[PDB]
Amino acid sequence: TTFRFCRDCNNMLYPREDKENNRLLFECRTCSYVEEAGSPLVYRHELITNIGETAGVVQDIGSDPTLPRSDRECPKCHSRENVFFQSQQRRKDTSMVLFFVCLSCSHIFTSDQK
Amino acid sequence: FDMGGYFIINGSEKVLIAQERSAGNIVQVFKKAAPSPISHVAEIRSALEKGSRFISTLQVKLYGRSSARTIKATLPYIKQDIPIVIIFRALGIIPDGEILEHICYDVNDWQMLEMLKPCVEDGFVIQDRETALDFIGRRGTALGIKKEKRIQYAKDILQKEFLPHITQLEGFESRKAFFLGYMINRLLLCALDRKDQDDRDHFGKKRLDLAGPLLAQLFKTLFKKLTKDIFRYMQRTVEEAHD
Amino acid sequence: EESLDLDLERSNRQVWLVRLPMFLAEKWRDRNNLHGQELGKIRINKDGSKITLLLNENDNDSIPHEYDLELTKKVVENEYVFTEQNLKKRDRYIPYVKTIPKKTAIVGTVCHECQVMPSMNDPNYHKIVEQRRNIPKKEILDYLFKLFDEYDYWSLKGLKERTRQPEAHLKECLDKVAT
Amino acid sequence: DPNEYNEFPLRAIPKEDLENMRTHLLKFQSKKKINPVTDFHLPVRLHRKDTRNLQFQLTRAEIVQRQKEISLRRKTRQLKVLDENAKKLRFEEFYPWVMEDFDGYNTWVGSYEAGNSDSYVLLSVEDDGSFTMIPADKVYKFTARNKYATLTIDEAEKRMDKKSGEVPRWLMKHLDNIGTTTTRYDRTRRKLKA
Amino acid sequence: TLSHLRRTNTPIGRDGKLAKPRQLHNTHWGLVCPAETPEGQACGLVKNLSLMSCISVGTDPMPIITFLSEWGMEPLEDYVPHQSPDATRVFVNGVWHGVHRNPARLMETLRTLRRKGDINPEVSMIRDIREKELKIFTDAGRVYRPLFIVEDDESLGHKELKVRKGHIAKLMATEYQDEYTWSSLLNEGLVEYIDAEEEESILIAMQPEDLEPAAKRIRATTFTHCEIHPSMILGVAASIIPFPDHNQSPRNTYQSAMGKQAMGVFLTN
Amino acid sequence: SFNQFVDYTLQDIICEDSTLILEQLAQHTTESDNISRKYEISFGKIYVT
Ligand SMILES: [Zn+2]
Ligand SMILES: [Zn+2]
Repeated sequence: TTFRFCRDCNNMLYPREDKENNRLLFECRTCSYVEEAGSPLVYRHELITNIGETAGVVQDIGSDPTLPRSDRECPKCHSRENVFFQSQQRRKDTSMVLFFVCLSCSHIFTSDQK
Repeated sequence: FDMGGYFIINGSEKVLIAQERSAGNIVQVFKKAAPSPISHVAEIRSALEKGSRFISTLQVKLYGRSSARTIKATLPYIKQDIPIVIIFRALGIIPDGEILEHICYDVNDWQMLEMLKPCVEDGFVIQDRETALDFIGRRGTALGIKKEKRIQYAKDILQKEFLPHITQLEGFESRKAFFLGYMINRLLLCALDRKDQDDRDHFGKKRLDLAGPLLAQLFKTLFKKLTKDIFRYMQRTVEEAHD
Repeated sequence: EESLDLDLERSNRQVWLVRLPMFLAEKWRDRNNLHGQELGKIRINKDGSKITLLLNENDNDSIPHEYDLELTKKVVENEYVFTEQNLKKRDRYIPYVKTIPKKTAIVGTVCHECQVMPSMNDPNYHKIVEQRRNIPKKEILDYLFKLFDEYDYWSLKGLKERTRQPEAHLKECLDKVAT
Repeated sequence: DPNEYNEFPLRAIPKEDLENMRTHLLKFQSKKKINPVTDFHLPVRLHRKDTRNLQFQLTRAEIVQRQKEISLRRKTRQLKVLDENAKKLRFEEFYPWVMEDFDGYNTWVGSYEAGNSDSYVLLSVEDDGSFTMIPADKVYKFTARNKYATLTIDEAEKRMDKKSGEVPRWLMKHLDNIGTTTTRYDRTRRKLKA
Repeated sequence: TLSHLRRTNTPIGRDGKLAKPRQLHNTHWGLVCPAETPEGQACGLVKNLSLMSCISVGTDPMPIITFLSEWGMEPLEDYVPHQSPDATRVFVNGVWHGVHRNPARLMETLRTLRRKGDINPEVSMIRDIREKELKIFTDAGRVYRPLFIVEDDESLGHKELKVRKGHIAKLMATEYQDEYTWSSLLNEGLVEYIDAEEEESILIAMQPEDLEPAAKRIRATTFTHCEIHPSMILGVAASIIPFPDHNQSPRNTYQSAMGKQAMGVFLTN
Repeated sequence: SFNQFVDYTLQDIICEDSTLILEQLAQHTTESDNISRKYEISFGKIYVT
């Protein structure tokens, strides 16, 4: 789904079809470089998504003082310290699942058990 | 006990009150209502202490809700809502992936790239800066020694008037490109709902002015009235004398 | 006169690129200085990765003498520095657009970008931080006959200096012949 | 330090050399390494020209082939004040810098940078090992242009207008097969053949 | 009169909405009195500053940008997103000037150098580390209020505010002298101005001992600041309300409206 | 606010726009040449009482 660029000249590659050999050949519209396509997938709309609750993590989230602290442990390092905080996505239907990030194992883990 | 910062005009104690406004030169986004053809917008106010009031509004508008995924922008003195790949090429970023690197930051995410792919297809036709700058945006004044629109005139617009912060002199188009890319980034975050709608009613995004700025404004404007009267009677002294 | 093209022998030259703080950049852009005198010393490692500047005592210690080199860009491509001297002295082609091509010589390729930073442990260093924080009917009838012989539409204002006479006398004399 | 290094504390420019110099800095905007002494069909002329109809402007090889074949004021005004050095800079960069080969196969269009042209200084080694200090004046950035048979503003406006709900993906390929607005190298090759 | 000197007034229009700023917002804390509003068609239009509330008069930013240049950023001219995937953008009054690799050292350095007094303390700074951003504000128009600083670490142990009994004893001695000032406490860094914009990097304590050690009424461990006194969120006439917790809020509203219409004495001359 | 506006921003608002010149060389050809008659007016330091 990614947007490849011509290695000779960093420009947006477009799909165009072979006339007789029946293959998608990503030809550059700037220069004459051409490349066959790995998959017949071209375009993808994705009208439904549920993604974005997790990321935005820096390696020193716990360096900020404002995050609360708890005593549930990381289930890799067993250290009782932690940093917990809710979803990083905000829709009007995002969940009350929580995200728990530790400093010792430096790992993200949740509290869902379904 | 009369600690009081007032003024004494005509035998009357007289005080001025603070005025407020939104802070200028700071990013906001709005979510306009569904039935309009615009959905997500942005704004920058401006003031540079404060020659000819330096208003210079800006907006970037967004179309459809669907298949009308396009991003046009408006600038003075352009009456047409200009698509933005034209602006990137005109400011001097030709290769397409570098416009994409100006806009987004993590190449691994892709939702912005499908957001921008119809806009690149809008910008598929014009492949040169002065050809992009050749788009008219007439709005006055009359053409000088031109052909249709002077590229010198368009570059004079982009230097002198647009974005009256980071520079207005001659040579910082890459700072302009980065600033616009950050603006497009935050607009796309508001459109894709990873980040939320901003608030107008928060306090720190407002400012409070006082007697300093008020006397500054009125003193500047009456000083300009003064200076135009100084230029008056200098043409009138065709005859004597230097009074 | 001379060749209009560019020199190419000085192209093959590695160039190191330095940024500089402002007080330093003022003393190192002195044209009253810069005659060939040696003003600092350098110390690299065998593996590199730490280069310090040993500034000589020409500065008189208002600034430090201990400085470090911050090689931000160790490998540099396509960066070329040139020089310029003014010259010794469908198919419409314009060979003269009043372009003034010069005796220009490409004289170096940048290979290493670096920077001299004032080593904060120096006592003269951070002193600069408080500095930065602190800061005649018959004859004239023949004469006018010559004047219309000289030019047909002679000016009335130009008639004034050619006469330098009473103008009422001149006006009466002008009306008798022509305009 | 043990002398494992090329110690040469700086010599400097002759001051009498130092008048009439302008020593700028050049950069190309491409990931691949470019060396013009290896690439260009020399002779190479550096000129400061306008760029209006530069695609329609003739190449130097085409010029050489053509040469071989031929052989009341209202008494009141105001100059609102402006900095003389800024005006001189504006009139200097009224035309930008362009270098190209004699063939016109590769051409490069320059532009001006104002962000860091003051603080830079040059450590260029000499043949003996000397390090002359040349204080830089301005830095210029060059990009390639018309390497790929660029299009026309008019028919570009007709594609921009809503004549098609979507323009053809290989419309540029169809125009190139028609042969309209070909490359500068192709035009120079056709002119040399003719 | 001492009420009427500190007044503020916005324009809106004729009718307006209601979630729009006719009613109060949570951002208003420590700055404007939540009781002293006028009544009748303009309630929530005019509003009245806090007691220690102070306004920003601006300071020119070029020593700050040159300082920032000297302590190391990449100026944007050679930025590339691939080779700098995670560095922090730097803003000064909504202007891009830098992207810089190491944010924490730069932030603590700017905070220590404001405390030592080589920067005008009106300047404000925010580390929104969640978005890898940094802000610098130095214009005229901001509102700020004092705070008590806290160092987390302590040789005596847990966590403590820096000011001690000897400093306030010296303040008492200078007051009854009839050479410390508020500024002469500010210069060595014991209080610190914090604007209306910063507080989201800051945890606040209500009382000087609210959780600082580790029937009348009913009442974390990572504080950095405590208020001088919780009573001083009020305004001018709101001070005069005796026991202002011990009533209902619209009574405070009519009291602040009423107190402007009181006679008595106004001056002595 | 008052003390700040009295101390600064007034010399700034003068020196921002104090320049005004009308230099009349000849305003036509010759007049031989005439001289570049620099009618120059500008404001320097300001004063308060
Ligand atoms: Zn290509
Ligand atoms: Zn673990």
